[PDB]
Amino acid sequence: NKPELYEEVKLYKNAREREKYDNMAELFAVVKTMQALEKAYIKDCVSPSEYTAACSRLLVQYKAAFRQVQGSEISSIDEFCRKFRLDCPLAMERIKEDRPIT
Amino acid sequence: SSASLETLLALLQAEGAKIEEDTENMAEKFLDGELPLDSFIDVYQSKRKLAHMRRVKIEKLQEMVLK
Amino acid sequence: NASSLYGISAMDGVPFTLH
Amino acid sequence: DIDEVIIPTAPLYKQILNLYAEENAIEDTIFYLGEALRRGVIDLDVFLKHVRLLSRKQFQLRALMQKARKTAGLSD
Repeated sequence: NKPELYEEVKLYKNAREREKYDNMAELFAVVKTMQALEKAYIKDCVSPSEYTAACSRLLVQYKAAFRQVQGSEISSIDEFCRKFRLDCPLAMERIKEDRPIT
Repeated sequence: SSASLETLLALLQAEGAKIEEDTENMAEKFLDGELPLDSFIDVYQSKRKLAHMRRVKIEKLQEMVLK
Repeated sequence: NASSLYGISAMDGVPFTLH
Repeated sequence: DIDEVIIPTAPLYKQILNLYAEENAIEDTIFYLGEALRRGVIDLDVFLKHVRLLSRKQFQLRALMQKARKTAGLSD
């Protein structure tokens, strides 16, 4: 018989693995939030002032979030985005220029 | 009990169609400002899950009957 | 296909049974 | 319950089906929050907070789904 089909899989097995996935979850959520902000600004539903203050803060949160994740197995944000199939080209461009689109 | 597979499939497709229209009706009511947000997020999420469960089961039962 | 967001094709090898 | 008439064949396939549906349900939710901001029914700050919280949940489901699919011998 096949035994591994009858027990549910867990994401983490120890304190260090949980810590890692906590930090990766935050990176992933910061990038996708940046992406939704860029999209909203394209669609013209946020003021340039509201947009700039929110995007500056996300970029500061982004740079900390990635520093916390960067290490032996994840060296760059493109490698992280590929590992977890996170396609956010607008977020990626804001990160590249490290400044709001304004 | 003894419903045909095509009868069961009609039921399940009908149950998928109800939840899709339910969640679609919820969605425009919320885009119309007619529905508060923290109401929407929990219930719409929970209903969208069941809608996707049913899309999958419909596809599996359809291939059983060999379309 | 492995990504859930790319559609129900992600469930292609998942076995189902009747009851 | 009509939901119970056709089901996955083992607990792990059930987990995989639940992860598939939950992740999609979150994308649906995020999409209409973006549509609600464009219509002006929510403001920017409540928008970015829920998208953040929902995207954090979707990562955990996505990372889990990778582990579950590999444990079951499915493509990854």
